[PDB]
Amino acid sequence: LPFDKSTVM
Amino acid sequence: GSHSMRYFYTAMSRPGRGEPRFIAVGYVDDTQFVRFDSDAASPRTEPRAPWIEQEGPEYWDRNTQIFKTNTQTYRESLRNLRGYYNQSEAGSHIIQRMYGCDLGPDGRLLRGHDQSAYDGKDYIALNEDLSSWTAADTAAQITQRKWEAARVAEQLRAYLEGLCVEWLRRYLENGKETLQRADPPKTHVTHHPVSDHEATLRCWALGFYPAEITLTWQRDGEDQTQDTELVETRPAGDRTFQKWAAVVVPSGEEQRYTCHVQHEGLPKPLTLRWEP
Amino acid sequence: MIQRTPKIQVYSRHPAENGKSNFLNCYVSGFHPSDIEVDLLKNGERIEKVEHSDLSFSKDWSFYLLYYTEFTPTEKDEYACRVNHVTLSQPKIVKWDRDM
Repeated sequence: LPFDKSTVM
Repeated sequence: GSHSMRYFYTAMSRPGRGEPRFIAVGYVDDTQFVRFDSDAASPRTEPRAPWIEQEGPEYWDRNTQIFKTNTQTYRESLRNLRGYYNQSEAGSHIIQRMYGCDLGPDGRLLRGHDQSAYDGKDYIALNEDLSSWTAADTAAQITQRKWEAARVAEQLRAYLEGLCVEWLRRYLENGKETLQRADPPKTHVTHHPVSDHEATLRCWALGFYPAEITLTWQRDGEDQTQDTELVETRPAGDRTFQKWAAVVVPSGEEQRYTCHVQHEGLPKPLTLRWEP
Repeated sequence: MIQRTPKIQVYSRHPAENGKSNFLNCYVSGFHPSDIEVDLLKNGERIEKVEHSDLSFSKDWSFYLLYYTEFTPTEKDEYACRVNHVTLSQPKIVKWDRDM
């Protein structure tokens, strides 16, 4: 299962 | 007995050719099990291994929602990194990310990973402590400050020590017949005359899983590292891998050469010679 | 920009036996950026139904892809892989050798 938090660079 | 799970993300801009493409692939060791491609006719997370098919609709929807959000986030990140490097709006650029967890033969978390690259160069990486970052330059330092404010390292540590290991263990159980089965290499030595006084001895290893293997040639018991032509391990297309190691030997001197094979699927390591 | 040329290997899934159905593989790896053109050739002509793996990459960030098709090797038929990448001036053709 992938990591659920998307954080802009 | 050691196992790992990894996700590989590639976000690629293509100015004048639409929005950046986002592809995500998931692996358990050398077995791919999921894919997501923002360029697909109808973008959704798709199964790529039979043991993942048993996962319910909520699993597939959860994956799709994460990757759809990632597609949008990575498009903003590409715009930001273009800015950080004072790059023109003309060039195509790539952000890559690889993360996941490693388990020991006891099933315990050995270590976590989370690394990012820009145009194939290391950019930012989560340190082994799962608490701090290694920023490659002043551009990556901006990402680091953003990631600290969002508390990314703490969120990643919880994931790597928690859900990552939990899901990897679930996949290892559901796919135990393949994932926990090591297929030994089928080995042989071929002889190819190159001239009157020299011949090539090629040591083959076929049908093995996982990809990790050691193929070496020894002359009178000493390693021939500089003289050995070693091809990159290659996929057969049926889950298995192939590799060969070659040495150019003086004609007549073939029995002074031994090929050594080390692989997880083997009851004992192999020593092979050319059998005329 | 730092660009990496593809490594190319042309080979069969199973040991080659004339008249027996097999799979012809063209493995492209160690390249950067990811855009690549790959064709499998039969006597210099492009084979139509060629499938490929999903884009992935190695620990050094370089990309890799497997292109493959069902084929029946013979004594006379010549098989090859034609590859083009930003790093190449013209397409590179690597012939299939069953001893490789």
